[PDB]
Amino acid sequence: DKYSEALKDAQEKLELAEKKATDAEADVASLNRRIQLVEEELDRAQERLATALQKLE
Amino acid sequence: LGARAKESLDLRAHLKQVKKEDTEKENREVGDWRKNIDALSGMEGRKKKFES
Repeated sequence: DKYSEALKDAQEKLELAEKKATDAEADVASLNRRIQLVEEELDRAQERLATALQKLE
Repeated sequence: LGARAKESLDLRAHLKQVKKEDTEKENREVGDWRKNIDALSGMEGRKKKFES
């Protein structure tokens, strides 16, 4: 009886932990894609800034 | 002498003026236009294509 109830509680805990893991993994993947985008964009800003400063000179 | 000088300088000024006419016609429409890279910050991170 005790092991059965403990199994139910442990298994429901597993389901919620797995669901949170899937949620947060998808969020992490989206955030990684977005920060890749922002990093490359910052790089773009840098080259264009360099071009502007040489042209001005 | 003045006639010789006038004739020479008049021919020179005639060629000079014909040369100016081309510049008078257009002066800026020969250069290309501006298309510098900038902004784009609002674009999304998960590109609709997998080159993301």
